[PDB]
Amino acid sequence: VQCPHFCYELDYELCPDVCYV
Repeated sequence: VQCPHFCYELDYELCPDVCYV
C-alpha cells in the first residue's frame, strides 16, 4: 500500500482512507 507505517500503529483514520480501505 502507498501509505506509511505510522498510519497502522495509530490505526484510527488520521491518514487518508486509501491506507485502510
